[PDB]
Amino acid sequence: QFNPYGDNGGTILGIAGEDFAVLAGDTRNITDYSINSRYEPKVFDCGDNIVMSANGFAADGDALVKRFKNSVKWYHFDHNDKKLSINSAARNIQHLLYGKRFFPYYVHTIIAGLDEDGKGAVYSFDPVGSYEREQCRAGGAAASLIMPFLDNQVNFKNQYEPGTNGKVKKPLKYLSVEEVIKLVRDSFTSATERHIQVGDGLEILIVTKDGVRKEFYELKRD
Amino acid sequence: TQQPIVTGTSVISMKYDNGVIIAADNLGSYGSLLRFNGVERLIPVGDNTVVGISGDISDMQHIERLLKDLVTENAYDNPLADAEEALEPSYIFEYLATVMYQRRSKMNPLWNAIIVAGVQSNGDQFLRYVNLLGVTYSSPTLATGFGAHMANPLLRKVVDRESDIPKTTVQVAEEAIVNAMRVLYYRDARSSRNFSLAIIDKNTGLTFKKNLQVENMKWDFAKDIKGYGTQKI
Amino acid sequence: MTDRYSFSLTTFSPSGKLGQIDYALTAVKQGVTSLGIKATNGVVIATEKKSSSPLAMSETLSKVSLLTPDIGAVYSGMGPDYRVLVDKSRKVAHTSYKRIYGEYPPTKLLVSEVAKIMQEATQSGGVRPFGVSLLIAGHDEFNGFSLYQVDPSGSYFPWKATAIGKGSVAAKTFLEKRWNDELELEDAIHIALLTLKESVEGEFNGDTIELAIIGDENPDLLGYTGIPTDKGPRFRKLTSQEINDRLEAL
Amino acid sequence: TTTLAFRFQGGIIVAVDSRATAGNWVASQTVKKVIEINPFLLGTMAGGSADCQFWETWLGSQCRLHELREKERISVAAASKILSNLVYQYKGAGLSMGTMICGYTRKEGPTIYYVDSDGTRLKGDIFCVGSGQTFAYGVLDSNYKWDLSVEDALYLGKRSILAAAHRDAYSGGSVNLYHVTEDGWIYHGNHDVGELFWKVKEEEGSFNNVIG
Amino acid sequence: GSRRYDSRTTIFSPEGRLYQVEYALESISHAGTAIGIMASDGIVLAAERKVTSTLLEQDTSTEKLYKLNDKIAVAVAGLTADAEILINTARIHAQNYLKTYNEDIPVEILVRRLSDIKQGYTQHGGLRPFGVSFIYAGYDDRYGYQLYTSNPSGNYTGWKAISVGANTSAAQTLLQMDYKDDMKVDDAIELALKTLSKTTDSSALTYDRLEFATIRKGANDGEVYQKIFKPQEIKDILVKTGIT
Amino acid sequence: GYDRALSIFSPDGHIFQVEYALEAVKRGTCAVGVKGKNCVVLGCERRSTLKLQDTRITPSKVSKIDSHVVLSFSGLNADSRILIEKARVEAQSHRLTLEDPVTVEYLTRYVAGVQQRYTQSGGVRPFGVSTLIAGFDPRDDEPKLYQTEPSGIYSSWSAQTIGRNSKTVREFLEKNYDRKEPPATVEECVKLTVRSLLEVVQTGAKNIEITVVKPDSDIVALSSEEINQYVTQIEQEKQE
Amino acid sequence: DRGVSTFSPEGRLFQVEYSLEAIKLGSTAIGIATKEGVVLGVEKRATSPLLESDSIEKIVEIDRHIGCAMSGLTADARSMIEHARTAAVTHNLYYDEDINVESLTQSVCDLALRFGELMSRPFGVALLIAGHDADDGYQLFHAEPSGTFYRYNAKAIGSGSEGAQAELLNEWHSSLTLKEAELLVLKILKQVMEEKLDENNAQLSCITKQDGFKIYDNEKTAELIKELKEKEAAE
Amino acid sequence: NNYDGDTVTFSPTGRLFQVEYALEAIKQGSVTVGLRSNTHAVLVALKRNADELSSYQKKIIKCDEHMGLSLAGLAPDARVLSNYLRQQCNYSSLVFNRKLAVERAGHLLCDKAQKNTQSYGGRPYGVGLLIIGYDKSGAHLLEFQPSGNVTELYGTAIGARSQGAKTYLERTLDTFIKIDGNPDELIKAGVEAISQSLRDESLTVDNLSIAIVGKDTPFTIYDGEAVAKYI
Ligand SMILES: *[B]([O])([O])[C]([C][C]([C])[C])[N]C(=O)[C]([C]C1=[C][C]=[C][C]=[C]1)[N]C(=O)C1=[C]N=[C][C]=N1
Ligand SMILES: [Mg+2]
Repeated sequence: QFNPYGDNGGTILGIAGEDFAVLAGDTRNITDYSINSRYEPKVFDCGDNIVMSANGFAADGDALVKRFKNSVKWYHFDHNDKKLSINSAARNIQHLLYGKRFFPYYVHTIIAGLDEDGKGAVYSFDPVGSYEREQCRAGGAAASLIMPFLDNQVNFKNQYEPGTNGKVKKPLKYLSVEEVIKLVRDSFTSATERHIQVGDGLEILIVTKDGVRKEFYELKRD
Repeated sequence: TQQPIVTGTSVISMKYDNGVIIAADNLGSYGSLLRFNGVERLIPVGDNTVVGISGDISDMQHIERLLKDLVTENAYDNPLADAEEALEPSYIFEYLATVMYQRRSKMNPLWNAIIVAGVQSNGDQFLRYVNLLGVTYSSPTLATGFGAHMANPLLRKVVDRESDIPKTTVQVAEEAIVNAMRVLYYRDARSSRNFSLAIIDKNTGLTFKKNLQVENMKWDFAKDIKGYGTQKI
Repeated sequence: MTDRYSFSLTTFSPSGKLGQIDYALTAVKQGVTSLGIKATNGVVIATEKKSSSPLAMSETLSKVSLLTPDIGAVYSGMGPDYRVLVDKSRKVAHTSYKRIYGEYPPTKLLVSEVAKIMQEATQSGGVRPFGVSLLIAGHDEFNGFSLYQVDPSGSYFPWKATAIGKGSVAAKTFLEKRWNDELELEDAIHIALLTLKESVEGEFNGDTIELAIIGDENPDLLGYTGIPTDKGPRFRKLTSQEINDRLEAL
Repeated sequence: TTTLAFRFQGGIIVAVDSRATAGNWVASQTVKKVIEINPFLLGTMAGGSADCQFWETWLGSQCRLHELREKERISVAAASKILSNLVYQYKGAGLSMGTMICGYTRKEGPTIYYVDSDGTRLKGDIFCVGSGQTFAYGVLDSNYKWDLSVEDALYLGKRSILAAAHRDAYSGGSVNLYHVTEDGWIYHGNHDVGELFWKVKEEEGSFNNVIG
Repeated sequence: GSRRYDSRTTIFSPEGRLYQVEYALESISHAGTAIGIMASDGIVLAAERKVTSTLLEQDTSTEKLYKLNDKIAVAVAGLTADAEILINTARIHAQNYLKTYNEDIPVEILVRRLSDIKQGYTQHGGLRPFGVSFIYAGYDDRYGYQLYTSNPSGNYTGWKAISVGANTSAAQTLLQMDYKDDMKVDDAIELALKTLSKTTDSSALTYDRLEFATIRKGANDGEVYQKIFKPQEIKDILVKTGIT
Repeated sequence: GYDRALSIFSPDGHIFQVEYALEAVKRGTCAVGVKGKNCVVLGCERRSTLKLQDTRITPSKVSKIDSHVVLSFSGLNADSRILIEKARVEAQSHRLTLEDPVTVEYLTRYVAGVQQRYTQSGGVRPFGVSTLIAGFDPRDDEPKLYQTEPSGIYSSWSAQTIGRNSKTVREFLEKNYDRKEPPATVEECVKLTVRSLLEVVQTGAKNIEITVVKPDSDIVALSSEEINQYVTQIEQEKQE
Repeated sequence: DRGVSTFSPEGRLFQVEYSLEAIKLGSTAIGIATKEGVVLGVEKRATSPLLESDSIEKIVEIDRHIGCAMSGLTADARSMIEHARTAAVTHNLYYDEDINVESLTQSVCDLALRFGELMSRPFGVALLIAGHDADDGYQLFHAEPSGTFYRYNAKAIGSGSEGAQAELLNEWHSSLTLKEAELLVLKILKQVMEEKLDENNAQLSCITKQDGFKIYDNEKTAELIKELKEKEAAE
Repeated sequence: NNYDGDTVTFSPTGRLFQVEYALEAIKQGSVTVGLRSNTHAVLVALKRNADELSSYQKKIIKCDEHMGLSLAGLAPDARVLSNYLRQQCNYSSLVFNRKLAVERAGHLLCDKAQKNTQSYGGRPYGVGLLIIGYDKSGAHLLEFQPSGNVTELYGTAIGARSQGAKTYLERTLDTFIKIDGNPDELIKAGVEAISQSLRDESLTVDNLSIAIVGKDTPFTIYDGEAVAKYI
């Protein structure tokens, strides 16, 4: 019997800062126990200061990103070159995904950018289109390894202030772009060590009011 | 949904400093029966692209006709069909990739794994993969089926990352490909000794080599091997 | 393309006339004379084989046609329109009756089906009415022998005897004097030949006259033996010789 | 999931949890399981996240179109039936929903409809829906009265979700409270279970089984 | 294109009349007269065949009176072929109703259905209307004995006594004069034949130029019998009433 | 299918087919609607050119669309059946989905919408019918009376008439109907409706039909004798 | 006869030009756009005194931020309004935002030329579409049955249009207040109307960013009419 | 005369009058100019207002990052045709990862317009288009007529009084073709060209509409104070 789905591995990570947002993802592409590519870009600039990644089955991932990029193009044509806000993009993606509710895009989608107040924004989707704005989200193969670390080191969960013994929580102070990139790199270094489908390279896209910047880092190739 | 009947095995390929090399054996298998011994699985498109195909041969022949038809269609009302508006490797690939994914989405796939090797207008090397699922990826070395498991490891020792491409000559690259084909003949039970090889260079163009054979094989050591353990005679 | 004539080409005029039906009847009037006579033990239908050229083989053109083993038809008017009606009539006898009830339709119901086809050409989009009047003779178990006329409008009437086409007015008067309710089939054939001679100009023989009967069952024409209940067709077309024999006793 | 809604003297109380799971994996603790269909209508969400989200924000579009066309607020009966008729068309296809449509109008008063992906549409006073519905039912049925204050009703709903959050492994995170009166719904805050449990335990004297 | 040849059968005149309906009614006015008379104990249907011949087989002939079911019959005035199309549709409608509700179709419901079909041909489709007017004679257990008429417009009305076809103006005046509410079937039979005898364009009214039918509760106990009169039976009733 | 554009604009900006449909309404028997303080009355003319009619079974001029709404009309009778049927279906469809019967305004808006659709659809001619739709909204004691016409426009009326000689009876209603004080009772409302028809009808015998609709699905049709008593009382006051 | 989509020798579609004549026979509708809002006003024109004038609905809400006035064969407008309302709500569903007034107008105008031998004829009604969005602020559009739409600072359509347009030419400036615009619509309506203008035979409405689209009460308009009379008698 | 009732009818001299009447609608439209060098291609369009309260009707539509057109005639027909071009440009990109050639875009418009001239029921398009673009063979300018005829040109003009601008370009041919690597000078030549078609009215800030595409210049439209530089 023909199986229309496959698993291309990989892992992605979105973090929303105070006036910035990052969307990271490893560059390894796989099937079963073989490496297809050590550098296959997974996070894409879609225009209008929005970055996107659809992790899971790469064919469905590429199809979805391609169709969203297309939706941005036609949004400009149909509405006098109006900038597609991140919240509007998110709702649009829900309809793209739910449109194939009974033959789903087998992907975990994450977009990142800035909201209309200039603050950092990350949105997260399931394969059939349910979505929610989030401060933090890891997706894909090693998501289970990364999310708990982010609950602890981004939202200061289960952390309290010394001397008070559980009475006073650690205050939720804001994180700089340099601080976030440190947490992203350590997340992927750790994920690479314990997950076989994570490695080769890490590509991070950073979104600010100035535009979209890229950073690349080597990961272990075993 | 179907099953593949007459099938072709590994297609292997890699980038080098001035272009790309691609190769595939000339066998059309019918299960374990090595039925057809003269099947060409590298199909050139113009003088700048070679499409290597593995998997179902009936579907390969269909794809071959689509590409032939693509050249005809591009020539229509196109005074620059042999110049600025000639078919690019990137155009040919994206077309195939579109078809492969559309067919899988109708639950009626073209049961193949395809590698499009070529050189672009600006001299850039093109090498990208697509299969029955519509999955696509690019890499300095690409291989299908058994080639993925056995050829890639050997070809990645020559070009391990992007920066190794300018350091790799056509002689070193071809040598690596020819060696990989020998290894696949040792170890793939659905391979043949006879194969075809294609080089697409940005300077010397398309060189298509037919009727190549695996040579310099090591078998002599077999004479010393006796029994499966304790047997001496 | 597409048939963009989805509207009626036959419409009521201020006077209440349906023009195309009237004009179709005019075409029937110009057509060669045909007639039908009903006897106690049979029915006869007859017409003239008006050959368009002496080089033409008039035997290949059949004006009198078998519809079922016990039903036959003849016409006056446009031959091609008749030919396609016979094709449709033969088919409808199977599709709307024989494939349902396992037997051939009775005369009146097959006539009803033909009439329906001719009515629809009078109301449907983008078509003209059929330019023929049919005379349908037939037999069935419960109704016995019968003879029907069918007009371009789709209207049909049962007749003891009648004529249509060129010299119908004179021929119907001739039949009124000769017809009675005690005629045997041979007597009806004799009267049919007498009536038809009046409307014919040139040669009058078996080769220029087409004549068929609905009479006794013909087991010799069945084609097989072994089933007692199947006794053969009541429709029989008279041969050129059989006509000439009765022209000597004329 | 644990979601509840109940009619009383002061209108309707709606209370939901916040957890979303994929197997044993906790996918989210911050899910909005209540949707604000308009200033007067609320919908709860249980079962498939996408199905509930998509079709309940769709419901808000249909309700808006109704009051544009009819120059009048849509009834809770009519709104709930639009959703139930829609999902009934998709019956068999595999939609997964358990929802309460909660509202207040002049002609109806406070009204709750349980709507279901099998096509079930039920009017009622009390409903609990989700994997932890049985736990919430225990607290509700023993403490429910018509003559509850808005303050006491709000607490009962909060406490009933807490009860389920504790016992049901697929419920938890936090509690979202809503209070529905004539003049629209009124949000009553997000309450983290990690803090609410220790607060309620201490103040109420309950959960003596657990050590704190 | 094709527009050039379109007669446009479904349009209003400047006066607000439907051309084709009006012309269809003109066609019907030349058809043989049909009369229906409703009594307390039954209904009569009488109709005149159009200029017949001595060679017409009358006993197997039917151009005027048709059976829709065991309880309902119709008299036709207009194109016979058009009428048979509608008659077969009506026969099916009656059977559909019987299959659905397991009860015989009420007369009015059948009449409304056929009338609605006629109406459709005047409003849409670009086809010519049916050049037919019906007299419906029927019985059901709600309203009892009922007479209706419908015409190409698709409009229908109920009657105590009514005529369609030729000379309706003269016929309706004669019926209006001699009709009474407490009338019986035997009296209605006589009235129908006397009316035709005076309005006919023929020299004399004979059995071979008539079709006749009665719907009576003159069936053994609480039930209804349809009687399509045979040629010999029409001849006898003509002698009985003193016309021949 | 037959796609021919029958309703089209003319150089002076008129759709003649729609206007000729109004002429068919002008030909139709007169229909009148009057709303009182707690009721609506629908009066209808019956042309006495047709006697020997069976009034038991003959299609009545006023039709119930639901138990709380009625519809009368002027124009082509056969056309009116199609609108009535559609309206009755929509009335049940509304109860099924909204769980509440139609408002008189909604039902009118639907019927008017159907009539409009037939003025710019290919292959069809407009309805030769104008309607008066009357009744009471569910759980509402305010009387409702609406009018529609072939073009598809509709509007609410304190009192209105349509059909032949409607110009005359509208003249009567415009001077006799006071908005500040409408017919307070059923009697007063019926009397004013009969009076208005008597300006046009001829004989007050079987030529006038009256249907009274009251709140909460209370609809009744008056008999010949009941109407005849109104006819008698009106003329006896007139002899002065 | 002749095609419905036929061109005249001058290069105009016969049917579109004829539908414009029908719009000239329609009741007057006026729109004025300001920086404080857009005002929409219409002549009701009841055919008889027995017709309850408050049932005449020639000003209509499309969304909270978009209103619409009509003139001509007003029955034709119902399907245009239905489409407009659906388009507005649908876009909010797909994009979680208000739709641009221009985009809404464009969507309505796409229906216009969908006629042939689709609907059998063009629409016999013109629309004044007024609204507000964040990108282009307060806007007023004139949507015709030709499929064309122009933006306007002020615009009059219907029987008294060219007389009203000439009056709007003189009176409009870029610093008009909302109150000044309200009176200006009432003034020009009163000028071109056959019958004497009052709160029962004329209707006002506006669209502001804060309160959205509002149809004015007959009591509220009556005061603005009284305010108008006094200020005209003031000189 | 008797042969202008529909598009499916030739006249006795072999003319299609409905097509010619559609051509007439273009001549009533406002003037627009197109011209190109080897590096850039420019559109200049005189926009038309209804009155002083009204806006000026937009004349230029973007089809892709590398292609767009200006219109003259029925604006809704230009919207239909530009929408078709947007889809065809987009199909080329999605399927073949290839920017649509300007010549091939012209061929597609020709064939779409032709079908409306040979079939019953339909009508010809009532608009003329000037398509500019930059593809793999450099800058291009096309002129589309609703008869179906598409023509590649160095420069041209369509609309009312377009003959004046067309003559100017015919004189300036050798000059403006050489304006390479200088967008502002190529626009100046276009603004000077369209000025030969003006009478009574002159180019104001909300009257003028300019568009440009080139080697390293995406198709961009200039309106309002962005064109005050060129007035
Ligand atoms: B609740 O537990 O039913 C919850 C409500 C939903 C609206 C968020 N549903 C889920 O958590 C479901 C799984 C499930 C668990 C128990 C019962 C029924 C269903 N999960 C999701 O819908 C889901 C999971 N991962 C990502 C997105 N959505
Ligand atoms: Mg690893």
